[PDB]
Amino acid sequence: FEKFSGKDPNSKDNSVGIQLLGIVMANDLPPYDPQCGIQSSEYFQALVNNMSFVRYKEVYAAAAEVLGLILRYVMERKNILEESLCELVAKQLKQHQNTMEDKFIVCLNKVTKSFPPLADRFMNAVFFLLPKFHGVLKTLCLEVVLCRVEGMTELYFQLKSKDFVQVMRHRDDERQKVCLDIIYKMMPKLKPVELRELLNPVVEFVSHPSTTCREQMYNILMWIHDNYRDPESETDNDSQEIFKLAKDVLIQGLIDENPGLQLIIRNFWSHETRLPSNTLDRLLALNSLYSPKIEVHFLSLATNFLLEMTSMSPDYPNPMSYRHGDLPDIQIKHSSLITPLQAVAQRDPIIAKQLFSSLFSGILK
Amino acid sequence: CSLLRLQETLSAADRCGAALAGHQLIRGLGQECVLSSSPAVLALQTSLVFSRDFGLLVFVRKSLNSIEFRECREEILKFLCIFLEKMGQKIAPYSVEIKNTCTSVYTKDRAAKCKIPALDLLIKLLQTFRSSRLMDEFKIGELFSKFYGELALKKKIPDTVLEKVYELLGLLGEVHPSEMINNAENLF
Amino acid sequence: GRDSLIFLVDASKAMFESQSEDELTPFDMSIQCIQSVYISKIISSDRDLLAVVFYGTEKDKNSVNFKNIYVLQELDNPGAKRILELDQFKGQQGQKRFQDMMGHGSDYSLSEVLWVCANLFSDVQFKMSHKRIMLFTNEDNPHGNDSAKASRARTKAGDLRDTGIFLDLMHLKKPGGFDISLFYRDIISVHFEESSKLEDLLRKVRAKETRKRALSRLKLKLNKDIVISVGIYNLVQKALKPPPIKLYRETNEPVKTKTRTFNTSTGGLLLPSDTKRSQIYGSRQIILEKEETEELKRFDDPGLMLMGFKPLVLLKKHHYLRPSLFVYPEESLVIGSSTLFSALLIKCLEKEVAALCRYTPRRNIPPYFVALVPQEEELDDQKIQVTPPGFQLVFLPFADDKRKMPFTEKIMATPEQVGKMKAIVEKLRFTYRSDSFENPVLQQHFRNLEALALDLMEPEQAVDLTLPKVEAMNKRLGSLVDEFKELVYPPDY
Repeated sequence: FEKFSGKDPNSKDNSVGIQLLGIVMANDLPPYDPQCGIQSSEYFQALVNNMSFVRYKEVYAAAAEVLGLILRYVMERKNILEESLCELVAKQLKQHQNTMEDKFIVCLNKVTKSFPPLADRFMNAVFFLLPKFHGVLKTLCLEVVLCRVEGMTELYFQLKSKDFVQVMRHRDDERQKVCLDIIYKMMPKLKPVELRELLNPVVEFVSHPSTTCREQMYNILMWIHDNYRDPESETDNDSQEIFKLAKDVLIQGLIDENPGLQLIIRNFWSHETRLPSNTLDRLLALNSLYSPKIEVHFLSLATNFLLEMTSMSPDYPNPMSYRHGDLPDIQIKHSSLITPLQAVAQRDPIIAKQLFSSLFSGILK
Repeated sequence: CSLLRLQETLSAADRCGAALAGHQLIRGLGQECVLSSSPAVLALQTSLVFSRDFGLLVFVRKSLNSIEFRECREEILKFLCIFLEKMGQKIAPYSVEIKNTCTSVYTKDRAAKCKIPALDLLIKLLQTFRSSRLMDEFKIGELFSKFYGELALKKKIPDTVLEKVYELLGLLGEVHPSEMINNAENLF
Repeated sequence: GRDSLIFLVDASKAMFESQSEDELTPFDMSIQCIQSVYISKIISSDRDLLAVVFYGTEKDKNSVNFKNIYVLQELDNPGAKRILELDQFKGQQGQKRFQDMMGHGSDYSLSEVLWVCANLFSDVQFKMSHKRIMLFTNEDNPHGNDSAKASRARTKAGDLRDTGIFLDLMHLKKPGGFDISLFYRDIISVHFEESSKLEDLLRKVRAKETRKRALSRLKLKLNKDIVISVGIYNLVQKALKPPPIKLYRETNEPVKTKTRTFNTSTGGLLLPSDTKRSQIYGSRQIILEKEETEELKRFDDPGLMLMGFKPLVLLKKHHYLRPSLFVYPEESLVIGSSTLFSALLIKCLEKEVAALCRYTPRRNIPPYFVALVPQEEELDDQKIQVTPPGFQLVFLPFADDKRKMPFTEKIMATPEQVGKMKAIVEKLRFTYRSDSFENPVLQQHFRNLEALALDLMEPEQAVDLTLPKVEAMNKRLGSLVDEFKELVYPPDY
């Protein structure tokens, strides 16, 4: 601290000290305390104001690393003196915000990355902040929106319909979109129709870019779909109008393309959930969601599914000169190998109809 | 298509005013234009994409007065002059069309010059200007050349855009036809 | 930078109603208030943006899609048929039609309204600073029924003030002008006074103009060896209008007229090359370059020099000419002239001495000798500043200043007069003020434009006295001017 502490306006000499101090402190509950209050309290202060010091960012992560962890720190030990010191760092903040627009807050925020778990001090600002920062144009949606939104987190959910309504379609623009992705953690939240109205963009803008979006997007389209689960329930008609409309999407998500894992967890979900543990009916209503497809190669899909299913592993357990030793291989050993050899082979091709004997056998038998 | 549909559609709804909406529009479809590219499919698929967004924006921002759309033609015109190099040729329809088009975009600066944008306007038109040029025209340019060489012949303007002050004065030189060349080298 | 200012009317129910009172609905009084500031920023012509919204009502205008609201307009510098567009709202026919046509009064909920208008602070796309809002209400009780609404007042309120966003309630006459003090804090949010009404607003802004401005920043080298940089400031310019703008006839639109030089003999052009900057006399025409002219200015550079120290009282008015506007010496950038400049003024004023300079205006000039009085620093308890600490930028007197003025004899008066004359003036004197002083006869035209602004019959046709009032002239003093008249003369005028 001493070494470092004492940096000042336009002092780049902080830069080392800070980078360290974070990295140092980054170790594990600085033992016997950091003495950041114990050798002297206002080591705090210096660090704080230092955070404020200038346009020059450097404090940020430093402070952040400090401050976010600082609470993550003070949990495992005496919590107190860390705490209000923040509140200082707030007033620091609240200034920075109010003093001038961009770099101030946005810093405060990427900072606030590690910060959160106490809130409105930033929030009800960032309330206007962020959207005004749609006013302030580009990467705020990132840096800002990001920050705020992981700020929102538990137990805000209410006006999201409003704060958030002020934007999202206000960008097509992209790599931020993690946010638009991320934002939805609401399992029992926005459940009435508002939510579906919010679902309107769901695959609207998720389509073309790196599907990295899709990943989590659909992934919670799961959570929520369970949250809609309508097994002869009727939480409402419109509820199921979602629940299906969801399903529209959902199985549109049964369509993997470049990532397999798409269809992987997509499927296994389909298994324990969208499916029973069954062959025969699963074959039946299998078809049910095939109708909406209007889209191809799916056949392979339904099949291969039931190829995994038709033997999970009742296959190899029930499998049916050295050339004289191939004699028994071509006399008696096992027929099981075929089973995947089939599917895998048969997964890739074009018109393969053996599917269809499986079908009719899967019924007419 | 999403290129084309999203462009003419969202850009079309934009005709009531767009602001960020259009621009990012122009951005994404424009910018994600080229980063998404393939021979055949995407190359000439664009060629029509570019083609008919030419036919679009000439109309669109031609109409559009200034407003948001000074900045919309930031987004575009930048994407334009940079999309010149996309096609060195197959330009001819868009050669001449963009010729008197961006001619009239000089004119759009002529409605309101300066501020921040209209700089960006004529400036982006300038690199729009030459890499465009294959020769391949005679008075389609030369006509333009004349009273461009008037429009810059004059007009106290910002320290910044002053490239245009000289911009075309030798670019008209690459236009070989004499008597305007006479005009300039007498004047210049 | 160009900021927010906000009109709002409260609604519970009876507010748009007159309380059955026989003058107006104080709602309407508010109406003309809105008129008054929005109009006001015609005159002041303020890049500040203005807000018109109501709530608490039957139907809605909003994007927040909730009961008991209306937007009226989004934040704006004004518009003529923005004015007119709002001009429907006077009159009982317009009271009602305004009401019902929009729907008038059902319910509301308070801090909901807070983030309503606040969320018109959402409306900011641009550079603003001042967050300033006004509620129009006589409401004595926001509600008694749900005190969770009250906790919501004391709750979001502090947020919105903490938002830097400030609404108060001017004393708009609920009876007594209000009778309520009690719980009221939440409802609301360089030495001056405050007022309860619009009239102050009305006239005060009738001529008013720009506020936040400091731009072109020069320097003063004190000696060759030591530094200050000098803030140029206009206490005013002798403020004038934004001047007549070119718009063509039926097209109504800006001409975008341009100008250059054709050849005025042959049909060709002309270029600054082709011409030059001349002086001509007698036989000889003499021609020298626009450059040659503009650099013949050159002596040093824009910037300033302590040229010395003079008795302040040395020159009062033997003289006067184009003012100091006020340069405040910058001290943030160059401080210690915090201290230096400080004790400078301290003791130079103490000396009754001043710092002469040679001021060199922007992109050079021929520079000129101009005194700088040290300007003292005047602040009261709440710090009225008449004398922002600084320098009087004191033009020196010169030949042209004295180029001519006559001298001849003078025949002189007698004390017989002054005995009366003094108190006569005591009747002619007034304690004057800083305020209500102008050349309105120019104001009257942005009245004449207030016309098209409202598109109405005759202007505000307001009142400042730049002209003397006869009842007082012939009143307080009387005709004793007669005594003076026949003192030494039977004039026949």
